[PDB]
Amino acid sequence: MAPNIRKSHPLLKMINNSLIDLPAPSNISAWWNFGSLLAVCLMTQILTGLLLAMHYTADTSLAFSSVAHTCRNVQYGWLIRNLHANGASFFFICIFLHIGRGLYYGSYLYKETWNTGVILLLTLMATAFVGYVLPWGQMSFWGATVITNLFSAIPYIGHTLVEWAWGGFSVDNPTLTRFFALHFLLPFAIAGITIIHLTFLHESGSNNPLGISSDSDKIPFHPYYSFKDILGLTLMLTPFLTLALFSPNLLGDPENFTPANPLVTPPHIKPEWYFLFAYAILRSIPNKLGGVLALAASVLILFLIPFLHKSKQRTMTFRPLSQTLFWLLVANLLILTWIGSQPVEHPFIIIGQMASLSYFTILLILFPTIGTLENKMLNY
Amino acid sequence: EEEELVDPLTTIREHCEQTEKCVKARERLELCDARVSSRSHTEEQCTEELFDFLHARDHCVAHKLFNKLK
Amino acid sequence: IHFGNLARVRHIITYSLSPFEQRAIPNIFSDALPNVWRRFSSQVFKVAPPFLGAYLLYSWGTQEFERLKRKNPADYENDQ
Amino acid sequence: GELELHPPAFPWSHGGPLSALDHSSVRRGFQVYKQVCSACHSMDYVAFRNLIGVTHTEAEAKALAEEVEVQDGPDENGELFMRPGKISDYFPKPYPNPEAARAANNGALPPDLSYIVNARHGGEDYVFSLLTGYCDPPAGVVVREGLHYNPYFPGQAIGMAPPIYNEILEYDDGTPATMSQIAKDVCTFLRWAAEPEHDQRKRMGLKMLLISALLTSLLYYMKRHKWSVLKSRKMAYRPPK
Amino acid sequence: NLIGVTHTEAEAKALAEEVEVQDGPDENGELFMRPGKISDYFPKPYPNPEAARAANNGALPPDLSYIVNARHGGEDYVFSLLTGYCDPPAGVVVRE
Amino acid sequence: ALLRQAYSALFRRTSTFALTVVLGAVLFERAFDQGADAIFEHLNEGKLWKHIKHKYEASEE
Amino acid sequence: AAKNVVTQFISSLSASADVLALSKIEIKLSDIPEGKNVAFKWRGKPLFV
Ligand code: HEC
Ligand code: HEM
Ligand code: HEM
Ligand SMILES: CO/C=C(/C(=O)OC)c1ccccc1COc1nc2ccc(C)cc2nc1C(F)(F)F
Ligand SMILES: CCCCCCCCO[C@@H]1O[C@H](CO)[C@@H](O)[C@H](O)[C@H]1O
Repeated sequence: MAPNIRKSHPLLKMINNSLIDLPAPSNISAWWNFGSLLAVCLMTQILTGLLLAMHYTADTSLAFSSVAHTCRNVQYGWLIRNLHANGASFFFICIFLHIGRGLYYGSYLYKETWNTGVILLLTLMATAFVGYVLPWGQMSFWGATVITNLFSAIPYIGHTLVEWAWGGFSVDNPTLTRFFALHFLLPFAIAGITIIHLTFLHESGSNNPLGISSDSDKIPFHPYYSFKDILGLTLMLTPFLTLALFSPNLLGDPENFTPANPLVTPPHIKPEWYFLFAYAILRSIPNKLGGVLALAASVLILFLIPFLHKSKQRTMTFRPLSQTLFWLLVANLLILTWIGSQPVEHPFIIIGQMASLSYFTILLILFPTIGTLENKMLNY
Repeated sequence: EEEELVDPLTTIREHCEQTEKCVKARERLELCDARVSSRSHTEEQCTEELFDFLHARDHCVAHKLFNKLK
Repeated sequence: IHFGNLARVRHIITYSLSPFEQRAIPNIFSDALPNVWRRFSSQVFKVAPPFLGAYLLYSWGTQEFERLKRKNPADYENDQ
Repeated sequence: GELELHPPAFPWSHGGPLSALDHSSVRRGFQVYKQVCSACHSMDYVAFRNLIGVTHTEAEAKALAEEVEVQDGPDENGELFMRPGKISDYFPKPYPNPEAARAANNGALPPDLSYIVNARHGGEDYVFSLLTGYCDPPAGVVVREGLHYNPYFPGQAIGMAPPIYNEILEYDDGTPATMSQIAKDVCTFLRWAAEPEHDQRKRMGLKMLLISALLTSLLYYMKRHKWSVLKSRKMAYRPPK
Repeated sequence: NLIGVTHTEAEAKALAEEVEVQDGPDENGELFMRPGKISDYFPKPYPNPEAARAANNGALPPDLSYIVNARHGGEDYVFSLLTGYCDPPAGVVVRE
Repeated sequence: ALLRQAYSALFRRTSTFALTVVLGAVLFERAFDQGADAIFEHLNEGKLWKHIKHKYEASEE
Repeated sequence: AAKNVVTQFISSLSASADVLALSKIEIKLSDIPEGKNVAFKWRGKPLFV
């Protein structure tokens, strides 16, 4: 047997070996706080989602009103609804920084942890996609219509997969009910895979800002990082709540306060902020199929980063050239975001094609190149 | 009145049209209107000019109007 | 079990004080802030540049787009 | 033809992050709606009971609801039938369905007003600017018969004839029923109908902030206190050199 | 549903045209009649149960879609009932 | 010396520490709520139903 | 913080405002003659007064 029941117990040993005695680098910065936030966020989305699902009705004649009934009649239903929709945003803000950090500090060298990370991203994106359709407003319907319609651009198997996915000839009730089911389901898969994510991670342990072995200076996750993570939570949570409670409709499209109508196409069909950059890249390539492929790759490109690392150093902490290139990339993304919210007209169309072009260029050409160049400047 | 009911909006609307911003905008409209009204063939319209005026007048009205409403 | 198999280390001494003997946030002005500035300074020129270059692009394109809405009086001169 | 005029920013009494809705203005707005808009505009999501404790008395609200006839049924013979209203009933619909609505408005469809301020960019500023912004079309612009010129409405030709003019009604609280006053009130009322939680939401936001400040502070100390052991730590390399 | 089971496609379309179905609304927002299509369901005898009872002495003839599975006995029960009407034994009085 | 007293009576034994947190919460709630509503309402004098309520509460018809 | 948030969510599960609206019924006794009985719908089922 073992003296303390935290080491021997098949369950308390688990809570312990991953949240209490777990060896963590003594110097990980606040950019290492997002993993826990992502987790907490996930548990939060699930809780508020269940609460909402208990008053929802997956039917085209009742969806829009069931949500209105929830906000108007359910005790604190409005608050739960606010937290859920805005929670999805927080979720993405957190996930984008999580990724950024990983790109900057070369965490992707932990390939399995990284590849499962990508799968989590995709699952989260599909989840928000189906979830967005549920209130059944105008943007819910046209977003669903426009996007799922891209698959018919695939060869042969296309025109089919679409009418199979819709369960009919157009986005209609059968599509709605199957979307509720998927939205209710995917989050659990996310939780599932998140477990796998943390398992692979624990093999190696966390990376750290200098990118050098932290074996000479490890510290117990608790109280160091439990306190640091809890603080990081409250710090983020304040703006989340502030924006949520004081400017509820800041992020939302007003076109969604109008019940879906198949006979009235909205003037400007655009996604929530977190999908804008991808929308921009989608529209950058005029040709239904090539635009689809460009969108696909805009995210699937993440599976390649691990292979385009040429530097002899792990992070960018000591690589000034890569740093600016990195911030160029970040700024490249605000631009695509902005473009994604603008109509398809000059000068936006060309600015858009450029930003897309630069996006893939920076990741596939410049980064690997500058890394090589940098090794020679260190005489390596 | 001796005792009549007036829309504080129309009052404030008048007082605002006296802004240098409005006067200047108002003038360019009257000019467009004039040349457009006096032509049998012309796609020109004074929307843009109307808008700049309305934009300046109404901007001014906003800062004053509610002060005189319950 | 990851504590004990980590690394081969020799001849390093470290000294630390209980948290109840020291100040939680010490030397705010003599040390804290000076470094905050140090850090800010060293990064500004790597970060700021591209963000600024984006603000411009944004600002231009936003205006250039509005300009194309205004009319060109040189299309209604031959209208008498 | 891609020109649009944007409404200004009026200083509503409920614009501050901590500023509630002026319930006297909301009460009046209701009258405007009840006595003017409701003749063409439905407000399917609000019920008479919703007025209770907000703008009206329970007695008042029950009366307002009895002023309306509601179709109930079936009965014993499977027949529909009329009955006086109850506070549990929702505001009455002007027409049976959109088709009938358009028929009575020249093919135009007056939208439900329940979520109007959140369904239009501009909110109450847009609705206010539109109600009080009717005027004559500039040179070169012709509005098709049946439509009216309004610069604030996209396309500028709106199917709604100016709904309000001075003294078109009288407030029983004795407020000068000038046109702008009326629009101001109905807009305040429209904000409430789109989001009844408005006030509670802000009262909470306030508490959320204080607790948020207090907690973030305390946790910052705690974090620093624990980390102090490492922050001040010193070390040396002492080889047997 | 009759097509390919008990009837022809032609036969089925006919059967459906022998019925008037209420569609609508139209331009003026009016309901209106129209001949039946094979996509229509078997017509209801009454608008609602209340009307049904009224026409059967307060009795309500149930929908027959799931009748055989909704009664212990199934087709044996329905058959035995249809062909089992008779006079009450001594001591038993059936209300009018 | 409250810090000293507080430490010996409240923060010493984990048992009294938790008991302190509870009564602390109980008292803090009651107080934080009143003060919060008081601030909120004061900031909105005459706009709430609470305020204009007298005009129709047994003072009409 | 916890106590309130938990309270708020737990409340979400109890009767909504619309359901509560049909909770009680107030009948006018000054409209019911002797002997004659009257039935009012109360909570879906009949109510005899
Ligand atoms: C029926 C004769 C009406 C009365 C009385 C009022 N409104 Fe109306 N409204 C009406 C129509 C037919 C339309 C259609 C406009 C179109 O061409 O689509 C409307 C529309 C509105 C709108 C804005 C519609 C939009 O922005 O797309 C609003 C906000 C609106 N009406 C408000 C409103 C108010 C507040 C009124 C009472 C003061 C009111 N309307 C009366 C017809 C009629
Ligand atoms: C459901 C979403 C996700 C959750 C719950 C999650 C959770 C975690 C957690 C808790 C950590 C450890 C602490 C930290 O460093 O932040 C972690 C680390 C990591 N995650 Fe994620 N993650 C998510 C998505 C992703 C994504 C999208 C990527 C990248 C495509 C990713 C890449 C990584 C990597 C590489 C690490 C290593 C960090 C390091 O030590 O350098 N994760 N993640
Ligand atoms: C990874 C977690 C999840 C994400 C990213 C997420 C995201 C979303 C999004 C973006 C919407 C639309 C919000 C809006 O109205 O604008 C939504 C709505 C909804 N979600 Fe989720 N959700 C998640 C988990 C869940 C879960 C677990 C459930 C069910 C148990 C759930 C139930 C619902 C319901 C009922 C709606 C419709 C009502 C509404 O629109 O608010 N969600 N979700
Ligand atoms: C049902 O549609 C939901 C949309 C949404 O924003 O969800 C939050 C939405 C609304 C309007 C227009 C487009 C969308 C969805 O857009 C996307 N949705 C995506 C969903 C999953 C993945 C992997 C990529 C996606 N890319 C996009 C892209 F923006 F690029 F078009
Ligand atoms: C960071 C966590 C902040 C939590 C703040 C909890 C404050 C919410 O408190 C809420 O205030 C409302 C208005 O008075 C009341 O009606 C609710 O019943 C009450 O729970």
